[PDB]
Amino acid sequence: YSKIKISGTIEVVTGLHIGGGGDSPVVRDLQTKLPIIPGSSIKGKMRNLLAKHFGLKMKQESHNQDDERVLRLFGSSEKGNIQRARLQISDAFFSEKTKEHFAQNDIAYTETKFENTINRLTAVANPRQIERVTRGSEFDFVFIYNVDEESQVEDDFENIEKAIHLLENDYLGGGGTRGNGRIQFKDTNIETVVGEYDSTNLKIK
Amino acid sequence: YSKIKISGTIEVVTGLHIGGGGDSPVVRDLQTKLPIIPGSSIKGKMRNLLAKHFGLKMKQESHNQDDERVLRLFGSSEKGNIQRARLQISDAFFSEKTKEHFAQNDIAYTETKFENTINRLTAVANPRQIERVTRGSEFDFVFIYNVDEESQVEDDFENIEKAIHLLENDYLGGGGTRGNGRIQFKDTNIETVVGEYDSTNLKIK
Amino acid sequence: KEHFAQNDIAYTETKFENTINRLTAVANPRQIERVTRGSEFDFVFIYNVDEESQVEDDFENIEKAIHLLENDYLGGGGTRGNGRIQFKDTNIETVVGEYDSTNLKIK
Amino acid sequence: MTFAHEVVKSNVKNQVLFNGLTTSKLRNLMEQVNRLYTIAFNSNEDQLNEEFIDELEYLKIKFYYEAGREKSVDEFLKKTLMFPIIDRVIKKESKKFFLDYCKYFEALVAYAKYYQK
Amino acid sequence: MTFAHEVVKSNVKNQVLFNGLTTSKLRNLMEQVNRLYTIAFNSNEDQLNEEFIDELEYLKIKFYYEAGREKSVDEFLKKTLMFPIIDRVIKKESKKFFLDYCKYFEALVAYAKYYQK
Amino acid sequence: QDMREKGIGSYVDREEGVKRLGVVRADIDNLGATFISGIPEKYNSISRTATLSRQLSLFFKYELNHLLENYQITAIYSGGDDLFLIGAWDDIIEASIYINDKFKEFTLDKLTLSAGVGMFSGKYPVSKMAFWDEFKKNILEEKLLVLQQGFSQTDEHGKAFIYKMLALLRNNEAINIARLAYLLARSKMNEDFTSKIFNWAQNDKDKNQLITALEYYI
RNA sequence: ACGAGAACACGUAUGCCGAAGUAUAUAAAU
RNA sequence: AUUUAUAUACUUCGGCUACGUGUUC
Ligand SMILES: Nc1ncnc2c1ncn2[C@@H]1O[C@H](COP(=O)(O)OP(=O)(O)OP(=O)(O)O)[C@@H](O)[C@H]1O
Repeated sequence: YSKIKISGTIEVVTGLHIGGGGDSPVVRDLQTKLPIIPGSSIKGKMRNLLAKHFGLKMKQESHNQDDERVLRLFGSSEKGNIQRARLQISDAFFSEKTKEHFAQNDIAYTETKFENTINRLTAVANPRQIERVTRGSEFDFVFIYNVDEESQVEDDFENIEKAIHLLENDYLGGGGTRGNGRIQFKDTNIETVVGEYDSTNLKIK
Repeated sequence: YSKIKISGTIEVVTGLHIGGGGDSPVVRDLQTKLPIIPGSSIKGKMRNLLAKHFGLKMKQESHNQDDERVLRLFGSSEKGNIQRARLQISDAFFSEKTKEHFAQNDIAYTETKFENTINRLTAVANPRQIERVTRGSEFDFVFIYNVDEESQVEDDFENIEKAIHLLENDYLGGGGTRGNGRIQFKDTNIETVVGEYDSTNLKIK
Repeated sequence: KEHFAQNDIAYTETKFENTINRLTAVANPRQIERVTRGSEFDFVFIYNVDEESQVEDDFENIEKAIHLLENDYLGGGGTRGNGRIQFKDTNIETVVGEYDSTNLKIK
Repeated sequence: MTFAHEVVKSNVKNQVLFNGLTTSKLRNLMEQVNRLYTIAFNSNEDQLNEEFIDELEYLKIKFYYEAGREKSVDEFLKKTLMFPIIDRVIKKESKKFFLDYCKYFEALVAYAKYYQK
Repeated sequence: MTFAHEVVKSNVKNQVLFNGLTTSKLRNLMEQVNRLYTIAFNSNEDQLNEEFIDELEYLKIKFYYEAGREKSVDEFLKKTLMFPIIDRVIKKESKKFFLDYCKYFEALVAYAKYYQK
Repeated sequence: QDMREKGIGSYVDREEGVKRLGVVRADIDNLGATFISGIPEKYNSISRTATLSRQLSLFFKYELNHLLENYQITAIYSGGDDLFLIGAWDDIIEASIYINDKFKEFTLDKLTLSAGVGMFSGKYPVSKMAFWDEFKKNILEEKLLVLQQGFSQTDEHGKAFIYKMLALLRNNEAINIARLAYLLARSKMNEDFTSKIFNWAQNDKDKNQLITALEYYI
């Protein structure tokens, strides 16, 4: 029995707006008054994209069942052949190095870029202001992967690489189709934090 | 399943005043502090124009519900229906060649044209300072085309190229009726980023 | 308690969540209550040595258990990103009897 | 404290609002206070930053200048006593009281917004 | 720092402003400072550019020339001590202090604008 | 549709509110004297004591059966001076008030009822499940109806908005009151609803009644 | 030699969906 | 060489924790 830890940083290519508070603020840790990326959001988008990559049928659309590999990697425990999740996502916190950079260069942590709404036949505008983390900021995340079985490890990491690759060409947060919330992954590290399984041959881009 | 990347550059033919943050400045980043074209503006312009170019009834004009192909391409999902936007329109960034061009030509990043308000039969003037992105500026943009159904890629890219053309013959931003907001598209490249879909016979002007 | 009272910090947060219906893509909201990050809890373990020749093995096992727990979650939704904990300021003190408890460690 | 509500009711004269004051005359005003609202809500300690003191001074700058432009703005800024409360905030260096002033002005804005032609 | 406010109140004499100074006499002045305001607000580092040093010199040129034209301009530019503060800004090569001077002059302008005939 | 007796879940599975259970216990407070003291000095005959006892027995053994016919409640212990009804949370409260009024009619407002109702989750050991005018007129009739009409006319305001209302109201601080003023400014109700709610929150008795009513809503 | 003893309120799922910071009024008179 | 200095309208609208399940041998 062993566990594999995945570490890295998520850079916001453009404005990210998680904004679970609902004006229209962003989720903040109440210990440091900072915007965060909840892990469950990351894991849900990975789930959705990876499921859509593999078979996703009408009858599969009905029930939130999905391909055996996706269910195996993310766990269902809903009907009959239940599978305990092998992969645990953690939250992301606004890193310390970006603390230093935005302190030294006096850069705001959250823009308020206004938007509008031109409805038709009246053309009357309607204004709104939303908050989104500033460009270029980085967040630190950590993953933990369980090996309940020995042989499958390579395939699961292949699927993880595929999921990350798809997610890098998509959005987190909201308004993604409208420009917000693009990210890229960088500075990844894979290490066996507990156990006796090697991981030098395993890579996630 | 696959994704298709639409990349290129937008040059700016006359003044550009997005002014989303607003003497009345323009939208500007806060990591490097250069003006940007919010993807929301790109999407709003493209949607409104391509929608109006085909049919637009008063009942259609009522509540932002339009013909089936726009509602497919840009996504509505309110009328008890399943549809997500098939284009991911991102933000635009003032490219590096423009950086170096204006840095080594000692040309400002933005003009500041002054305006006036001549009142009728009163001839009293009301001043006005306004700011705009200079001519010749170029930004880089990316669109991501998700492929949901195999059989509609060709027609959707025909509609996308018509949208690009009609936008090229129209303005973008604010105060477009007074001569600022003209853009033009060039250097379009099409690549398949994830999957096994072919992107050879596909062109955009 | 002193730190949060000084800094005027609510004891417990409330995160908002959703869920996506497939073929429908209509989200039904969700409300969950979560203990604030960075709080500290006080814990005490009592061990009753009944066999002399087993204390080292037992404490090795309990260290292994702590090690796994540090790399796992407590409570609910652990795969969703909550419950990660950490252990600090651990001391080992014998309080009844005459067994030396200075060579035992728990990190 | 709702004394703002009382003054606004006392300011509906026979109708006009503050004798020619409109909510859009207040644009620069609430924009400045909200901008300061963000920069202060980011802060941690109640002991105010001293560029924050400079920013409050700049806010008082905007106040006199708006008063200089328009007579209705002058009447509004004088009777409802923005000016001593800003002075005492500058004298006190307290963040929570700064947000108290913020909700004060926002109360004025909202009540006036419902209290219009 | 509001000592500008104090001097402007001390300069309302029995009424006239700086003995014949008008805000429109200041046109070229605030135009130059605002132009420099833009070119500096574009910059990134606090270490000033050296054509920016040249531009500050040119600003001092405008100061000495405006003073030469009008006596009221001379009195204004001398008492409220534009001139040492420009000298120390030239000596210091600091951007943030340049914007501090900018807000200073704008404070003068706004307060005078509200303090008029 | 099924005549066979069903389990506790038949009442738990109601979708009109939280899937819980309601329980009511009642005793005549002035009963010891009633059987002992009776009608003083002129009608304390064995005959009249017998009549009094039988009339109480008939009330607590017939009328309840007819009264309960419009409630999703099941009669458990009835008789003597003890009344035990179990069912849906809303139906238990409504039946408790209605039976209280009906009893006040039968005793012509001479005997009163002392009762307590709690909420517990389904299939809890019923053993441990078991171990007036103001509430009707002010809470159930006035504030509850106001809140129901307002929440039915204005959408998007679910348990989250009401729970923020609760967080502001339970922590009785003026900062919560100002926050609630802003929240009602932001809310999209008729101005009458907002004004009434805020002014109720400003009074301690009215804030307690309001929180009770809105807790009943969910 | 305590109505005690074993026993993770636990497992699957997000703040999403659509919305253009718009629409008007010449840096002028001697 | 002599007066303005951004002006009035709108400052988020629509639509509001489901299931395995409570208890014992
Ligand atoms: N229908 C009836 N006829 C005659 N006696 C009755 C009848 N119902 C109840 N009683 C008697 O009246 C007595 C009342 O005592 P009990 O303690 O149960 O209620 P209580 O004294 O009224 O309690 P509390 O005053 O706390 O409400 C009981 O001992 C019971 O035997």
